[PDB]
Amino acid sequence: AKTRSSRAGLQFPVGRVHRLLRKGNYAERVGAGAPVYLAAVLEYLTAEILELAGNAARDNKKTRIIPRHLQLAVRNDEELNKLLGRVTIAQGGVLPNIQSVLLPKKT
Amino acid sequence: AKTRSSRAGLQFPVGRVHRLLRKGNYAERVGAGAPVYLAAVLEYLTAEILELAGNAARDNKKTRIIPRHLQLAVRNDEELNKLLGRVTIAQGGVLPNIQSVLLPKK
Amino acid sequence: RKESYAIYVYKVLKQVHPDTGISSKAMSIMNSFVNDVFERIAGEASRLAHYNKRSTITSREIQTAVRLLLPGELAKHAVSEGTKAVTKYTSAK
Amino acid sequence: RKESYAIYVYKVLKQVHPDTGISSKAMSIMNSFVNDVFERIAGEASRLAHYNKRSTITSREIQTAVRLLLPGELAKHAVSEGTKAVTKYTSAK
Amino acid sequence: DNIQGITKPAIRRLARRGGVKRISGLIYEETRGVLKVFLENVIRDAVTYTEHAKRKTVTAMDVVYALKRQGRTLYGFGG
Amino acid sequence: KVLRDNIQGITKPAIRRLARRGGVKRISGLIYEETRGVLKVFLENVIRDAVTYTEHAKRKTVTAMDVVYALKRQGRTLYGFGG
Amino acid sequence: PHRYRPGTVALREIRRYQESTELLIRKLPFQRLVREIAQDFKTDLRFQSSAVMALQEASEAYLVALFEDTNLCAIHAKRVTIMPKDIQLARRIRGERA
Amino acid sequence: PHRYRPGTVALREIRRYQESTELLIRKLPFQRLVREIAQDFKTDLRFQSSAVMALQEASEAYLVALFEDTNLCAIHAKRVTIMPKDIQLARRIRGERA
DNA sequence: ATCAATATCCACCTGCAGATTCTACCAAAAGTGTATTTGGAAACTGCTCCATCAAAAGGCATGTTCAGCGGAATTCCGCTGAACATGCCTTTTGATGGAGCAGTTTCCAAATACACTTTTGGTAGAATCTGCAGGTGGATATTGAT
DNA sequence: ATCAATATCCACCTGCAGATTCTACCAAAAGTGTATTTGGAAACTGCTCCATCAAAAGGCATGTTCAGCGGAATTCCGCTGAACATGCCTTTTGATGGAGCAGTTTCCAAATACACTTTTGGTAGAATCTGCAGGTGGATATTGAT
Repeated sequence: AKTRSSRAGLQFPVGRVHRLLRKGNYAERVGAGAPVYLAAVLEYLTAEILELAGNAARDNKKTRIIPRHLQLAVRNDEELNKLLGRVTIAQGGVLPNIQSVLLPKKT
Repeated sequence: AKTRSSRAGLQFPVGRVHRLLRKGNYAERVGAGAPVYLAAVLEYLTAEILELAGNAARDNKKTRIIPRHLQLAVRNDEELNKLLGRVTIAQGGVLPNIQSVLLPKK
Repeated sequence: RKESYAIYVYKVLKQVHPDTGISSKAMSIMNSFVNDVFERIAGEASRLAHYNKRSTITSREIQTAVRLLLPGELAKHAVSEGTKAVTKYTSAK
Repeated sequence: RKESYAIYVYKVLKQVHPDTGISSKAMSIMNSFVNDVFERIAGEASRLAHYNKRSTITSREIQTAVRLLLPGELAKHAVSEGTKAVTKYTSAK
Repeated sequence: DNIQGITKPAIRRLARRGGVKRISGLIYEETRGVLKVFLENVIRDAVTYTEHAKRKTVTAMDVVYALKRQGRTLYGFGG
Repeated sequence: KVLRDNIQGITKPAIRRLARRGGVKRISGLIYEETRGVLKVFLENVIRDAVTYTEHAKRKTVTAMDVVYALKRQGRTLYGFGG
Repeated sequence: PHRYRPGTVALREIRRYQESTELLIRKLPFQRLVREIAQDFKTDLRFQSSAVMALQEASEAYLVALFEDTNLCAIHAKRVTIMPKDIQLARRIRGERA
Repeated sequence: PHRYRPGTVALREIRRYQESTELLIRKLPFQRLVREIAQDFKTDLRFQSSAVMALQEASEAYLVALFEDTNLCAIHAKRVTIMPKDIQLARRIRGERA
């Protein structure tokens, strides 16, 4: 008895995604491909961000990803930043960035 | 057979609103108290804009409301303007307004 | 058929300003408006169910949802119109 | 009992960075991320279906829904993993 | 080229409606680029709805729906 | 067993600190009261909707999720006090 | 030898156009752009006449409001002339930029 | 006199605070502000400790992002001192009262 | 203050594109009545977690002093937009094939609804594991005074 | 530009709160397997209405001339801020009574699910009506030169 996720090459629970799709009432019926496709996309997007997070955590000599890292990853990546342009990551701070005209000295 | 709309005392289709609610996939069950209320709420709001748009036109010596009149009525009421803050009414123009610091020196 | 609120917009239009009319493009705006407010209120009433794990979108929800969506006074009067219409319905056959 | 995609995110975390962990605070955020992205797509897909008088959201809705919601290249590599998990599923029966 | 179709005097009329009194010269090209980005974004989603419904004809509704999924809702074209 | 006059607890020092995270270098003296004013309005809108979801569930305890759903309604999705 | 001072005509135009609702960009030119841009997303498309129009109404409606903010931006820097940096500023803060 | 010139302690703080995440508003006082404002909406309320934390995280995030747009707005008037009218322009343009 | 060129208003006029009115057809509603089903209110209550009092202490706010320097006020003028009248190249308007957008029919792959069987992801809880906060010190800048 | 006062960087070090690791129960999931229902792709087609063309219409592209806007240089007043002394009130480690959220079981008022009937809001072709959009005329307010 193989899980549907394994049938599709995924890690994310197609079984779950599918169930949620129904209790959410997005429609009368739900394809059998929908759950797979979705789960696949979810899994991909969480792998993209984790990749960047992991990296951000490496640059700060840490082994365990914390809020701040998920933020550094998102805000430093053009697209992700757009996809989450109205999202607010708790305990994430902001990108270091001081306007040019505020720096001392000249030249 | 004397109705759902007439029963609740409305001009808006209580039956149609109830059929739109079911078929929009907003929930598994739709109490009977929902379309009525909602219907009543939609009527009221529509009366509200027409009232103001009706006046707007009078103020311009016209008996027929057009986009121009719904806009001057919506952007001149604090509340509706907020409710339709991100809405664009086609052919509505803009309210007359010139930044003071742009008027003549006098 | 292509349903729309045209015809109920005109019955109201007449109770407010009997002698007043309305062009085509303007009736089109008022149809778009009744749909906007419909979908908006509907949706929030939908969520209001889901958050509270309820399969029923009753009058109660519509209320709370009109309270979340409409601006102060506007909601005060919309909440009443609504309670009036529901009361007049229950108390009838 | 409250479900979370926590174990799944973790599995994937180990795939990209075998020797990296993630605090429970971060995991929570990831959880809000999977969930937030889920609703967003399903939603857009809900709407896509009604716009076309359709009763079942299939992988085709989900996709377009994903091309409308995500940005450039992200859409593209999402659409591929999409297509690819389906095509594979589809031959497993 | 078509972007130059949106002519200075048109742009001048737009701003006016916005209550602009005096207009720099570069404004004209800056306005063009912005109008393009606007359009591309809108038409992209519009055309996507089109290709979903399987047609070759952008419809009023596809535009409306596009203009909606942004907080640019439009009244007066069905929906 | 007391009262209420809270927006002075929003100290000058704290408002500085937030201005810094924003990349601000020099602060006017009237910023402090303007900020306080802005914050209040903001809190009022969220808490207003927050408490609405509370009442509506017939509870007497504003939950994390209430604030979250409220924060979503206002286009400020907050990540993580529970999805 | 009659000449109006700079701004006296502008100010009358503002009055003129905030009073009318007619479209300000010429339809043809505009329709070519809509078609030109779309050709890049999908080849050989057709537009419903009411589709291109919803598109114009929205585009100018959009642009107008932006000049409004751009103008407030110039006034803010103590100017009466709007400049590129004004637009850019109103867009950055709107979120359309960064 | 070993005294840092004005503008040197500022940049030091900017860098400092942008490097960290911890909340900038004294917790307790923020909590009373929440109970004060909420109470005047509906009395007899109780807040989950986590509810209040969210309102903070969210308020601080807002304000922080509000300053950036403000700061951008002063720099636009050719300044480095943010003033009320700056906060005010950003709020307007943003659609918070435009 | 006195014209002189224009722009704006207003009162009246009337052709017509757009709105109102009457008739007739009918699929799709929407109302009605019967039968079956069930969501979630109510009553009881386990147990989590919120309100709250207590006490100690140092982080941090408050308030004053004093000088650095930013920002508004002012004068100056280089040069960029704006007003205007000249000339026609492009848009606008109305007539016409045909590409599709839809309206209808057919029918099968694919989505319910239903009965079981089995694998799994929560979690309550006792116990071991380990990344990194935060205290410490010293090498390396970064500033500011001279 | 060399000096002195300080803040920043940064690798080492260790108590510990937060985390990675179980053994065990499991209700809720997810998967397996007919039986029944049907949503929507697919092929064919009529009626739109969208693309294209040519003639009639009127907005735009262009070069001169100069008002005046707005950046630069100069100045100084007063605000904002760095430094410092003092001590409050926020922060922290705990503990306790109990409000009130939340799990469980009961049970009916209301919602679903057909089936049969009545009405009705939408569409289509034809006829008739009208609100007001432009056009004209003459008065007069607005703006610019002297």
